[PDB]
Amino acid sequence: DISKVAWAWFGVLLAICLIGAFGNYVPKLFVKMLMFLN
Amino acid sequence: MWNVVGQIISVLCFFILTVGTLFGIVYVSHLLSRG
Amino acid sequence: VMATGCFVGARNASEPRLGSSSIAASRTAPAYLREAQVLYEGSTDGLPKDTPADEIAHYKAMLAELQTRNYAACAGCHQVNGGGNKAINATNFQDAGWQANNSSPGMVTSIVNGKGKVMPAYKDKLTLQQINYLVEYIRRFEKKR
Amino acid sequence: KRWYQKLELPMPPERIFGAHMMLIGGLACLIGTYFFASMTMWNDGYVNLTLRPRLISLGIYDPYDTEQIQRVWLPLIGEFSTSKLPFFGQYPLTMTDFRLFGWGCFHIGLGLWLVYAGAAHYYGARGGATIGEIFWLLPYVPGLKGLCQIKWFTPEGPWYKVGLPWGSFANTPWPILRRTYADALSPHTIYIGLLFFIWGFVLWFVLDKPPVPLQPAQVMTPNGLMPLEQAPFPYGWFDPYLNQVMHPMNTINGETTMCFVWGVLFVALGAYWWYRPPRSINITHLEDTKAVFHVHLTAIGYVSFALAIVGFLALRNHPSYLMLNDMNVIIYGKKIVNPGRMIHNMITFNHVQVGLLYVAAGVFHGGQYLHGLNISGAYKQARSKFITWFQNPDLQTKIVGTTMFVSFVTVVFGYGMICWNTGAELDLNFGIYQFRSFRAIQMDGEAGNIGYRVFRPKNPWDPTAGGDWVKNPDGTAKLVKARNLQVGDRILNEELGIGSSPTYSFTTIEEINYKPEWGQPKLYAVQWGSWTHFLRKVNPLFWVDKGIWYLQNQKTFEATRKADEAYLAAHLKAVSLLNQIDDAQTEEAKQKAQAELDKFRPELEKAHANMLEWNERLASTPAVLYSNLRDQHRDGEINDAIFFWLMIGGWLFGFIPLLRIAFHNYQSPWYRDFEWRKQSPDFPCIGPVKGGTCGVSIQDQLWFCILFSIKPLSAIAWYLDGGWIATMMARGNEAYYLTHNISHTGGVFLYMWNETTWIWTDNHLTAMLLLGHLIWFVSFALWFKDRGSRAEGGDIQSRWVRLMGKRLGIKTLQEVRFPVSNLATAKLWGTVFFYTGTFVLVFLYFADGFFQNR
Amino acid sequence: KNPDGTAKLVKARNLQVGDRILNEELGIGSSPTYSFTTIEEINYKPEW
Amino acid sequence: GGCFVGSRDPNETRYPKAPMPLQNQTSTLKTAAQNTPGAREAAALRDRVTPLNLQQVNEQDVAGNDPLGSPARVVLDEGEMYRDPVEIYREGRALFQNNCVGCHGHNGCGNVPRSTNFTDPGWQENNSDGGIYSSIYNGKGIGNGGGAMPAYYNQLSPQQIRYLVAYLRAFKGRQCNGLPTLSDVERMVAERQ
Amino acid sequence: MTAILLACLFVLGGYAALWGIIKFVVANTKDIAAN
Amino acid sequence: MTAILLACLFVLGGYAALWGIIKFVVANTKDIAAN
Ligand code: 2GO
Ligand code: CLA
Ligand SMILES: CC(C)CCCCCCCCCCCC(=O)OC[C@H](OC[C@H](C[N+](C)(C)C)C(=O)O)OC(=O)CCCCCCCCCCCC(C)C
Ligand SMILES: CNCCOP(=O)(O)O[C@H](COC(=O)CCCCCCCCCCCC(C)C)OC(=O)CCCCCCCCCCCC(C)C
Ligand SMILES: CNCCOP(=O)(O)O[C@H](COC(=O)CCCCCCCCCCCC(C)C)OC(=O)CCCCCCCCCCCC(C)C
Ligand SMILES: CNCCOP(=O)(O)O[C@H](COC(=O)CCCCCCCCCCCC(C)C)OC(=O)CCCCCCCCCCCC(C)C
Ligand SMILES: CC(C)CCCCCCCCCCCC(=O)OC[C@@H](OC(=O)CCCCCCCCCCCC(C)C)OP(=O)(O)OCCN
Ligand code: HEC
Ligand code: HEC
Ligand SMILES: [Ca+2]
Repeated sequence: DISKVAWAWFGVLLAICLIGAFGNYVPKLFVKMLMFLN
Repeated sequence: MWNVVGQIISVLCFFILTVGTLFGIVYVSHLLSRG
Repeated sequence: VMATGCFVGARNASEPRLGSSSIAASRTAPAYLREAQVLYEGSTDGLPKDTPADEIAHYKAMLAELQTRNYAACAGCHQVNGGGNKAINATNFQDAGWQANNSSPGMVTSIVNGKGKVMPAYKDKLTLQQINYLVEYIRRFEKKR
Repeated sequence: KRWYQKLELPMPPERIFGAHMMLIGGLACLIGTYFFASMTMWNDGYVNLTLRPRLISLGIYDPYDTEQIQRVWLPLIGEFSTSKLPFFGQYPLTMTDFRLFGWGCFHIGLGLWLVYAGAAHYYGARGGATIGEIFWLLPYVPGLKGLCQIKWFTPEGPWYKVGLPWGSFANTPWPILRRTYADALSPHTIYIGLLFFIWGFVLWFVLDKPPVPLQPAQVMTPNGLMPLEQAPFPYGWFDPYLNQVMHPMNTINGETTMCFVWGVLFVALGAYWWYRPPRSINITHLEDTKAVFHVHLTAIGYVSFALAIVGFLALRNHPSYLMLNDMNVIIYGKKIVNPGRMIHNMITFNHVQVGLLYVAAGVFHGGQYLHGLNISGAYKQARSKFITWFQNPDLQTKIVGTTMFVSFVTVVFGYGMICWNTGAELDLNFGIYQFRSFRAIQMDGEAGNIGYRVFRPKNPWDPTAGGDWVKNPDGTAKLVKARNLQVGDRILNEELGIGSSPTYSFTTIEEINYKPEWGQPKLYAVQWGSWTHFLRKVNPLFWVDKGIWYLQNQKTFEATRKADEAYLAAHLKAVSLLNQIDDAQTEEAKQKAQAELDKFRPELEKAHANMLEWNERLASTPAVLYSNLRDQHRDGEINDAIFFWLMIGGWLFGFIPLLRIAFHNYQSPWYRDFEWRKQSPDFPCIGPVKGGTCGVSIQDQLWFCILFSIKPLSAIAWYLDGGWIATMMARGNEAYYLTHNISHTGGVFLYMWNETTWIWTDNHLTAMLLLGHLIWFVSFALWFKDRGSRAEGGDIQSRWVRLMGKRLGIKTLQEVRFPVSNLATAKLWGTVFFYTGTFVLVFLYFADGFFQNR
Repeated sequence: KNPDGTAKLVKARNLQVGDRILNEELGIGSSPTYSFTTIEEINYKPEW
Repeated sequence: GGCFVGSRDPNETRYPKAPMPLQNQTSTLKTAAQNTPGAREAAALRDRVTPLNLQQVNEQDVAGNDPLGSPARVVLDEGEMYRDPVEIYREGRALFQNNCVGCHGHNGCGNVPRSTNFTDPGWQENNSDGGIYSSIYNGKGIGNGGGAMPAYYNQLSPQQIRYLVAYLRAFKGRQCNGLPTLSDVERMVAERQ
Repeated sequence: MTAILLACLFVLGGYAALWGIIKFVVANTKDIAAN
Repeated sequence: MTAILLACLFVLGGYAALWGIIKFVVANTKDIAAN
């Protein structure tokens, strides 16, 4: 029975999540965007 | 200078994700139990 | 459902020799100890005359590269057989008291870091997987008492 | 139920008076025995250790006293039959033993006399009392009934048996006596002034420590007669641990001059109140002892808290405790590491405990007086502003809700930062984020010539990046000397010899030529990773401490800064010259380069010596707030910032139930909405209606405050004792803490394990550990929603046992009924068990010794 | 003792049942509440 | 619990030692009893029993912060190290009883799983003194702060680790009843350290 | 003396701070009841 | 096999032993109501 307000919060937390993942797994498995490589 | 700014951004995101997640647990608790 | 498998990653191993899985080799005791003996001895000479041509020459290429980084072989401090040298204080791996009072995990960092004055550090010479193999070979030197 | 409710307020003045006097006499007797247990024939224990630094500062305990005595007051003093000074003539006694003996006997004689006199006021109140009711288990002895039926303390008797001839204070016609508690406020503080004078005269003339500015030019020491300013600590003013002359108000002669300063002030404020005693309408209801009891007990609690803070700072580095570290302190056969700081920490944490317990209890006793006003219909009539200011329920919900919010935000900030940096120190990969550790690599001196293989990116700033290993012109992987690292380089974790971070491969250089603001005087390449070192600055106390400190030390700070700047330039030019050497290619060009670093070596040496010595000086400047184990400046740490946020947030978490006691003892907004009213101050619930209602009463709110406060109280214990509170997993021996000159014993969880290595060395400490753990978890049997189960099952047990008794013939078993705790008495004993279980274990953390580096 | 008055050193082979040895001659610091170890059984070979 | 502790052993004097120096042992600034009735017996007695280097040490003096405290640079001079058995015993038993008993036992034969056992001859013969320093300084095994054998390079000084090294060689061939005594240290030192 | 005064004042300012906060909330929400 | 059989037999024996006690009590207290 979710609100728009809540959906939107959920989208915003999905973004942080994926932004984080991209930074963690993209340089490692492609050897590019080398500022986030570890 | 630039490390510091980068670190502040990660910490913000963590607070947005953990507090944000906790309140979603409450909302979800609320929808199940009632309204 | 959860572990759809389990995402633990791919295993780190040593160098690849064509036609013979290195990852597999790193869990098969008779393969890993053959590479440990090569490192330990600094030559391919004490390897079973049954060794294949490709194997015998891959080992040599491994040694030749390590010889350019001033790698010092384990035998001959510690000898080809253990139980080193009292002169140099080089550890005797045949001794049971030395073997009981070491864990294999603990032994690892003493090879990585070196140990007091003379036993050299191997962290910049060898990979942590090649140190694991050597800890396993040193285990087989033990004698009773 | 009522067994702990025997004596409830209001009481009459003579009965309170008399019991306080009797308790005072009783304490004086216990202290007298503690004086006997201080004598030098005994082992060190916790009781005699917590008094020895004070008895050293007083001159009564003398550490350098070796001679044995044989005649001192009267001709019978080596040793003799039936002791000669009973049970003590067995051992060699010194003069400090005799000084101790005498002060013991003096405290037992005064105490017994005060106990007698208190009893005279207490029982002569009631017109007397018979010997068998005073002592009460004296009529059980047979052939001594007649003895116990005499009447002592009678209003009538001959001089050695009077109590109160007039019956009460109110009836006795001495027209000096004040007649109301506000009028008595003036004599009570003149009286306390007089006590301050007594102490000052005892210190000046009995203990021989006159007041500043009248201290002697000369004082006797074990090495002869010396001048006050060179005589070491117990004798004179020279502090032999810090190597300084003490400030005059940091000696005991300072404390004797304050005896007179405070005594004059109390006498004059008491004479002022004699003439204009307090009279406000806002105060008049406070004559009822139930109401004042709240005020006084909560104030006293605050006083204890302030004793803890004041005593901790004032005495952290004082020679009375450090002197303990020089004696050869052995407890249950061990040998303690830094006993000075251990006993100092015990005394201050003792006081913090007492602080909490009395603020919480004082407020509960407050809520009892208000609840009774509500029961009796008088709350609505009350006239004092100190009640009526808070009568509005809409204001009460705004008070409670905004302190809940302020608590929420400070505790989320602190606990969230702890969680973050423990993630960072552990290198945890979450899929969406890789946490990264702090790592450092020295770039200067000899270390700066060790090489590594470097993966070096092409252009960090643009994506569709790429990198490559650093090579030679022929194509082999070249070794990069730590002096030549750059920001963005990656060095393999395995080649730095790091396991423990298996989810990634490289460490990244994030800053080069880094010099700690406060730490080692070295130059590093660093990975900052996720480690928030800037968080130390998110502390108002960092800035105040460092500002005052900079203002006081500004010239050596300026010369240090300038010596650092000169060394950095000289190191940078050395690295140029070393690089020209390494990249020569012509045996001539090599040789000439080598010639020029050789003639620049001296003066790199000089810039490094200069920098080292200025840094050593700067780090020897006196502390303001944050200190070393010496008494030198340290910069604030992440530890100190987290402590700061945790004190704000965690004391609000603990004290919110006290506000609820204050406002909602009778009706809260939940209650008012249903029209309910709390009928007593201690009911457990009213049952399952509306979901469940356990735990709303003011006695229960009292228990919640105490449990919740366990949390700020453990943060204080961990901080006092040298734990790191800013993460959970921190180890003392790691790169961040050694490069920044930080000593700690732990990391929240990691402290628990690490200190217990020390606890395990002591068999008496481990037996305490086992027991205190048994006490705590049994509290769960009493706090869980479980009491019906327990009563139902205890009924099954009763039945079985009575069956056995009928079958077996055992008359005493045939009517057995096991008692099962009802709900209120369970919550009380469960809280008692939970609290004593935890704080016997916290005692152990202090008692293993103090292990922070000095 | 000896005939000469000084403490005889008893060799472990000649320990008898009843004998007390000082804890601190054996190095034991963990029991500071009693002073001696008592020999309660000599020539003992563990069943297992 | 309180008061009825025992009588103190007459051999443990309380007569006071000199205070720990404020100056760092690693300072480049300026470098590194009476006749009263019983004061000479008490000083002579403190000189054997009361330890001088038991206290945690200044932070600039810890082995990781000392320029000559790394395993590669420390001086293990055998003449200074095995010079005085009183001293090895006075110091190493206090340090060992405090820091090392927890994991290695009250007998020093091993408590924590896989922990060392210092009485074992095979272990003694195959370790150098410099080797023993390395493992105290580095720790043993992989982990944060050392492994299951924790690192001491923040924590202890080079001089404190050296008393530990000499004390540990008194464990050789002892039985599993507590720690080496004063005469174990002395027989160890006579048989060439 | 300096550290003692600082600590004490920092605790006293902790209470004074809170009251001010609470006073701001009360004044700026006068005429909103909280039901 | 011998070890497996011994362990299983001991678990079933604990059950059987409890049954025998609990039935030595029932049989010899049959004239007395528990209460
Ligand atoms: C570590 C070695 C050893 C082992 C064998 C051990 C095990 C266990 C077990 C188990 C089966 O393994 C259990 C179940 C257990 C139980 C207990 N132990 Zn325990 N225990 C040991 C040793 C000890 C010791 C010495 C102590 C406890 C103490 C305690 C206590 C804990 C009492 C309690 O409830 O305490 C809450 C407080 C805690 C956890 C301390 C928090 C410290 C921290 C620095 C506070 C600051 C930061 C926080 C994140 C909070 C911030 C927000 C806030 C301020 C509002 C009970 C009996 C106890 C204690 O922590 O009391 C506060 C105590 O002193 N224990 N303990
Ligand atoms: C020390 C642990 C402890 C012990 C010994 C008990 C004992 C018991 N509980 Mg309690 N309980 C505990 C903790 C413990 N509990 C905890 C932690 C909780 C919360 C979950 C509970 C919650 C609880 C519930 C809800 C109920 C019980 C019940 C019971 C009884 C079970 C009936 C029975 O089978 O007799 C068999 C008896 C035993 C197996 C116990 C033998 C006794 C012990 C080990 C000796 C005790 C030593 C004591 C600590 C030392 C102090 C003595 C001092 C003088 C030396 C039993 C007497 C039931 C009951 O019937 O209530 C009457 C019940 O309904 N327990
Ligand atoms: C605080 C300590 C320092 C000890 C305090 C003094 C006593 C120490 C020694 C233990 C004393 C045990 C006495 C137990 C006893 O006899 O209880 C009887 C009792 O009451 C019933 C009648 C009185 N009606 C009820 C008639 C008025 C009576 O006997 O006086 O009880 C209770 O109801 C409480 C329960 C006591 C526990 C006894 C249970 C014993 C276990 C037996 C189980 C198994 C059977 C088969 C043996
Ligand atoms: C290993 N050694 C660590 C300490 O080293 P070192 O010597 O460098 O430094 C002082 C800190 O030690 C203290 O001095 C603690 C004493 C604890 C007893 C004292 C602990 C009591 C603390 C607070 C008590 C609150 C009570 C009264 C509610 O480091 C300080 O700066 C502490 C200053 C404390 C002030 C914080 C202000 C916060 C405001 C609180 C608001 C609360 C309310 C609104 C409800
Ligand atoms: C069986 N009768 C019912 C058990 O009543 P409950 O459920 O009420 O719960 C106890 C409560 O404690 C307290 O409310 C403190 C009171 C005393 C103050 C305590 C004061 C401290 C005492 C220590 C002082 C002495 C020392 C210092 C010497 O706690 C527990 O849950 C722990 C379990 C205790 C074990 C019970 C004993 C077994 C008896 C049953 C026999 C069954 C069969 C054979 C048929
Ligand atoms: C009857 N229905 C009506 C209401 O009942 P109601 O809840 O009032 O009643 C009782 C009694 O008040 C106590 O609570 C007595 C202890 C007070 C001083 C205490 C007096 C003796 C104990 C303490 C003193 C001992 C020392 C000082 C000698 O019912 C209970 O609490 C029954 C539970 C206790 C039964 C024993 C359970 C275990 C025994 C303790 C072991 C636990 C340990 C592991 C800690
Ligand atoms: C255990 C406990 C129960 C006992 C508590 C101990 C009490 C000790 C009292 C602490 C005494 C401190 C004075 C020593 C000192 O402050 O030293 C010199 C200080 O000079 C002064 O200002 C002298 C004036 C002191 C007049 C104040 C009286 C205090 C009142 C106590 C009230 C207690 C309550 C009611 C809780 O120097 P600076 O700050 O200038 O320099 C920095 C030092 N590096
Ligand atoms: C130049 C001599 C030398 C070479 C080459 C040498 N070692 Fe050592 N090693 C020593 C000496 C000396 C010690 C004794 C260390 C000490 O002081 O305790 C020792 C010690 C050891 C120990 C025991 C460590 C422990 O913790 O207890 C192991 C395992 C070991 N070496 C393995 C190796 C391996 C594997 C190699 C080759 C990869 C190797 N060594 C190469 C001389 C050498
Ligand atoms: C936390 C437990 C713990 C503490 C505390 C501890 N140790 Fe150990 N120690 C171990 C374990 C486990 C080993 C076995 C390491 C291995 O082989 O895995 C060990 C091994 C050693 C070794 C042998 C090292 C080698 O290479 O052969 C020495 C020497 C040592 N410890 C000395 C000490 C001394 C001295 C102290 C106190 C300073 C101390 N230990 C404290 C657990 C600990
Ligand atoms: Ca401690």
